[PDB]
Amino acid sequence: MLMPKKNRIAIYELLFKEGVMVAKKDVHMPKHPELADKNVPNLHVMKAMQSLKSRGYVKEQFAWRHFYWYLTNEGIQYLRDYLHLPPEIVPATLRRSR
Amino acid sequence: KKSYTTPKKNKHKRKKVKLAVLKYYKVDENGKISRLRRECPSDECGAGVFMASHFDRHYCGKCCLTYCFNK
Amino acid sequence: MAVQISKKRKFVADGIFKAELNEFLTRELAEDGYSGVEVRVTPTRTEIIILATRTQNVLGEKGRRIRELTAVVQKRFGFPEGSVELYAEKVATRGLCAIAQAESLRYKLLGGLAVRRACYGVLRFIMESGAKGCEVVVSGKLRGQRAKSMKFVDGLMIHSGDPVNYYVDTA
Amino acid sequence: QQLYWSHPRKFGQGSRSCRVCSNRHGLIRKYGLNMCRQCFRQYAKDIGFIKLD
Amino acid sequence: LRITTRKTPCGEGSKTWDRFQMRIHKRLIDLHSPSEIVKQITSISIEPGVEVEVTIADA
Amino acid sequence: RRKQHSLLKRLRKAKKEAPPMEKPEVVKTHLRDMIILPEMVGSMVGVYNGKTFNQVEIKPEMIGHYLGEFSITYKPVKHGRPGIGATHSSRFIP
Amino acid sequence: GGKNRRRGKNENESEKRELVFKEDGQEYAQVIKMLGNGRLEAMCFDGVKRLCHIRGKLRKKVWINTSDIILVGLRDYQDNKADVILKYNADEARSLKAYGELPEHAKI
RNA sequence: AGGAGUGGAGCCUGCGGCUUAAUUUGACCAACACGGGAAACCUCACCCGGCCCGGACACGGACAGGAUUGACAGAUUGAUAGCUCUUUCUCGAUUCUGUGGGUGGUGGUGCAUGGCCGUUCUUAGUUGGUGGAGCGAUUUGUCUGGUUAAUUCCGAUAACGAACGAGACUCUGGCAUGCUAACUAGUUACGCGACCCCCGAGCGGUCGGCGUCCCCCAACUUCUUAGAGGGACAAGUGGCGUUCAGCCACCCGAGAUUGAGCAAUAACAGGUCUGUGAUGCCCUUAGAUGUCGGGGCUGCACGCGCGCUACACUGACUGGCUCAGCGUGUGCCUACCCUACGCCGGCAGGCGCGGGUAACCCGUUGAACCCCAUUCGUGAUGGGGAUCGGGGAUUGCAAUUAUUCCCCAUGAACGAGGAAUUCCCAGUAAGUGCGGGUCAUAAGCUUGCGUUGAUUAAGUCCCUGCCCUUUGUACACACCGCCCG
RNA sequence: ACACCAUGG
Ligand SMILES: [Mg+2]
Ligand SMILES: [Mg+2]
Ligand SMILES: [Mg+2]
Ligand SMILES: [Mg+2]
Ligand SMILES: [Mg+2]
Ligand SMILES: [Mg+2]
Ligand SMILES: [Mg+2]
Ligand SMILES: [Mg+2]
Ligand SMILES: [Mg+2]
Ligand SMILES: [Mg+2]
Ligand SMILES: [Mg+2]
Ligand SMILES: [Mg+2]
Ligand SMILES: [Mg+2]
Ligand SMILES: [Mg+2]
Ligand SMILES: [Mg+2]
Ligand SMILES: [Mg+2]
Ligand SMILES: [Mg+2]
Ligand SMILES: [Mg+2]
Ligand SMILES: [Mg+2]
Ligand SMILES: [Mg+2]
Ligand SMILES: [Mg+2]
Ligand SMILES: [Mg+2]
Ligand SMILES: [Mg+2]
Ligand SMILES: [Mg+2]
Ligand SMILES: [Mg+2]
Ligand SMILES: [Mg+2]
Ligand SMILES: [Mg+2]
Ligand SMILES: [Mg+2]
Ligand SMILES: [Mg+2]
Ligand SMILES: [Mg+2]
Ligand SMILES: [Mg+2]
Ligand SMILES: [Mg+2]
Ligand SMILES: [Mg+2]
Ligand SMILES: [Mg+2]
Ligand SMILES: [Mg+2]
Ligand SMILES: [Mg+2]
Ligand SMILES: [Mg+2]
Ligand SMILES: [Mg+2]
Ligand SMILES: [Mg+2]
Ligand SMILES: [Mg+2]
Ligand SMILES: [Mg+2]
Ligand SMILES: [Mg+2]
Ligand SMILES: [Mg+2]
Ligand SMILES: [Mg+2]
Ligand SMILES: [Mg+2]
Ligand SMILES: [Mg+2]
Repeated sequence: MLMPKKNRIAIYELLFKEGVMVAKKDVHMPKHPELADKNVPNLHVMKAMQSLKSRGYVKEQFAWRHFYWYLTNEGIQYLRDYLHLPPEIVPATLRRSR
Repeated sequence: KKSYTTPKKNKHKRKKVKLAVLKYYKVDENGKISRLRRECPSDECGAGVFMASHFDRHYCGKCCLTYCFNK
Repeated sequence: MAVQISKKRKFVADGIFKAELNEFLTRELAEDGYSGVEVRVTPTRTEIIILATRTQNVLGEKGRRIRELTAVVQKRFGFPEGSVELYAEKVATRGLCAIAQAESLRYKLLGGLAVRRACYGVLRFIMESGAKGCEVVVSGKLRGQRAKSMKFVDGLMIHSGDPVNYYVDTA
Repeated sequence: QQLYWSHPRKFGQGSRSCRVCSNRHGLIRKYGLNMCRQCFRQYAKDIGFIKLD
Repeated sequence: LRITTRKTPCGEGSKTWDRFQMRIHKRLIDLHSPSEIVKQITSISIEPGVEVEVTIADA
Repeated sequence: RRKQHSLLKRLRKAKKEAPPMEKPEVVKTHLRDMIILPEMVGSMVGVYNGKTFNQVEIKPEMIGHYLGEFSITYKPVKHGRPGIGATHSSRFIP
Repeated sequence: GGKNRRRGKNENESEKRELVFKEDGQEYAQVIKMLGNGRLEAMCFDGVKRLCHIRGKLRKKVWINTSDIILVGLRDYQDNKADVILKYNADEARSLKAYGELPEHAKI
């Protein structure tokens, strides 16, 4: 399998809760840190975000061994579909910035 | 950095035999069930999973590296 | 931190942080006129005064980019949530920053433009703003399969001894 | 799938690699930089090292 | 802190070296007083990049 | 000796199936650093060279030595004729 | 050898030299004696002489010195002339003689 | 002119050749202890075997009596890789099949490139505006002369006015008994007290002598530390200078020349694609050029390079005595630091129990040469310490082709080195040890530090080269040119 | 107040 559905949903919900993801480029470390740390190897995080990026949905940067992934509007919509949320909820980022 | 050499054993995968699904339960009177193979009494396997029968071995599919019995 | 690191390692680790932060924000704010970082640590908070030429594009509509950036700057350096504070800022006299000029010249040379016209333009601009002289070198495969190089100089310049470490901005 | 996907890499050149370029082969361990000998001349300023000897 | 490296990326050339160094200055001042005034005045009048650490007692 | 014990097992169970007044065939292995123990004696072992397995019959005198010590990793050299760069004088072609 | 001229691209011949066999209208020969103007006499491995010429790709690049194995291309319409396509190392020359490629006629 | 040498010897190490399954590879003044390149595994690119996909995404097919994953045992296998076979359990829409297309690469190209760096080139060199001369390329400015470390100055002047390099500059070494001010540095005093000896007046205390013995809420900043200023300017005196620019000797002095960093215009087919998530094009892409087990980079007839230890009496051995400076130190994944003091063991080492995130603990850093006293005696000797046998510990998953370390034993060449040739001007050459880098273990290397500390010079253009003017040329890929029979 | 100094993928 590419990963368990349990693992996928755990990664997607975290990305949606915050709105931005980070992982070091390393396939060996046994657990991702952060709120995936009880469960998921960061190989799954990298491999998951790669698919998500190839479908729009995400912007990707990489600087000194560390990916930085932003969620774009299409990503907000797709994740709001895929997770069956109140069709207008976003705790990701909501405040007018002075 | 050069051309390979010919292999004579190439066979990527086992072909993963395909079976008709479920005959492990027997209805044996109208409304009566019989179980041909016990469910592995391993605490984490939920007793809804069927233990294997080999020619002289009982082996648990979900106890990945345990529950093999010699008869 | 059950026992603190020694002052040697402490200052090295501070410099490493300030280096990695700048090289990161070089890659995002490139097209937004980025011209360097400036950090400041106060009791129980850490402010980062980003410094670009166009704050309207760094902030973003309702300031979404700023929150995204603060989120990663925390998530990667493991700041306890609520300790990072990222501000924006506007460079005064944008024609004196070498970095802003190199980036703008690049995004002018990237959209399709002869080299000579772009370089003349940046020279003109960073001499009108007020500077005792400037210099621009562009090198590579210019017009053919054999490499070349083009110097455009104007005004003063110095190359040797200690006044090079101020009085000269390079990129 | 595999239970043989690593063997001890806990010392020597297999353990460690540069925090920038991810290379091995000629990195600076002093003061805990952990940085490739070429990569350090590149950021030798932003850290604060200045050449004046 | 001294760090000395070959100048060249590869192995070719006459064998020149760089000599990088960073300097660290450290001083102490001692006060005999209650805590509130000192933690107050300490908290004020520091604009630039300088490290200040104040402890409970040292005598 | 974590899972070097397979060498010890397979070396037995093969000195047992050996018909009397004969020899066992060849357990063959990559384990070049195995302490020869007084139980491994009499056996027939194939030790990896780097490409071949070379057979070694175990003698009692091999006791306490290492397995790899009986299967060399190269051909012994015997020299050809010096080539066109061999001496500081040798270099010239028109 | 030994000049000022480090100007031409360095040899780099250490990468993966193969082996090369005959074709239609190609055959191996040995060098009898060299002549001026660049062209040289030859002697193929069946009897023809084929007063042979160094192709433009080999000018002052691989030195066809006297008495060594060569590969020549014939001409579709002329036979007394040929052109050097390749020179063998003594390693390739023994390799071809053993492989049953060049005849057990001529020496190195 | 000299010093120490190198080339000769044994070994360590880098390069060629040879050999091999492979001995991976770049480089040939400005390559060869260089790639920070001290490779046991890893590294690793090479050789022999073996699992994996970590082949995004789109389109098509297949599919909930079901797409697909994992796996006990027996065989097979180096292997306890469900690797493949026999078997028959499990997993539940994430996958699989086919096509388009992506991805990685210590693959190729440094003669496609960026960046960096080396070198020409350690010297004094370089360039544009308005004006002058030439049909023009070009030229003067940028110079006959004196002076300078210097295209540094004075001057002369068809040129006037400017820019860069030089210089200025930044760090460091040398001087303050003047300032600022110190239980994380001290000293002097005594408040002390205590120990010890008479060692001297005295007796033994008192007078004194030794103290890294314990104190002070004593006094201060000479020693220590580190900040602000001060000091040196060819300034004074005497000669030589067209009396200019400057040179020479001398006085007062801590010092009348400390050592580095930084560096121009124009170039080179210099080095690097094997530092890079810098990178164009080409190649390979599931039978891999993207991972594990074993071997190799160490293979030895031979040619060369940087070096280490020696050939002894200006010495070797055994005791005894007494002196430093630059530094590093618990590691953020990663998982380890420097060590006091007690005890055990001949030695390497082992156990135990404290300090240190460091002017606080190792530490007053009891360093070697040197210094003082004993044995040997011109003999390949007790000089020298290669090669080889046997045994004992530590590091590590693993020490065989012996990682390193200790002990007994073995005891080779070498008696100041042919032709040639390297470096060097004062705290320098050389002798001598000590920290940093690499580092699980670990310098015959390199980068720094002190310690004992000379002989010879104050010059020249002879040799090898460099800068400026005049002159000659059939050369301009530029004398490593061109060219005649 | 003059020994010998050839050649160049
Ligand atoms: Mg200047
Ligand atoms: Mg200067
Ligand atoms: Mg010597
Ligand atoms: Mg050694
Ligand atoms: Mg070799
Ligand atoms: Mg070569
Ligand atoms: Mg030179
Ligand atoms: Mg390398
Ligand atoms: Mg290896
Ligand atoms: Mg690619
Ligand atoms: Mg790469
Ligand atoms: Mg080049
Ligand atoms: Mg280049
Ligand atoms: Mg004119
Ligand atoms: Mg005119
Ligand atoms: Mg001129
Ligand atoms: Mg002079
Ligand atoms: Mg002038
Ligand atoms: Mg000075
Ligand atoms: Mg001083
Ligand atoms: Mg004392
Ligand atoms: Mg001062
Ligand atoms: Mg005078
Ligand atoms: Mg005096
Ligand atoms: Mg000076
Ligand atoms: Mg220059
Ligand atoms: Mg490169
Ligand atoms: Mg490339
Ligand atoms: Mg790998
Ligand atoms: Mg391997
Ligand atoms: Mg080697
Ligand atoms: Mg060298
Ligand atoms: Mg080693
Ligand atoms: Mg040393
Ligand atoms: Mg160490
Ligand atoms: Mg060491
Ligand atoms: Mg080295
Ligand atoms: Mg001159
Ligand atoms: Mg002339
Ligand atoms: Mg002329
Ligand atoms: Mg011509
Ligand atoms: Mg020519
Ligand atoms: Mg000539
Ligand atoms: Mg000549
Ligand atoms: Mg001739
Ligand atoms: Mg001729």
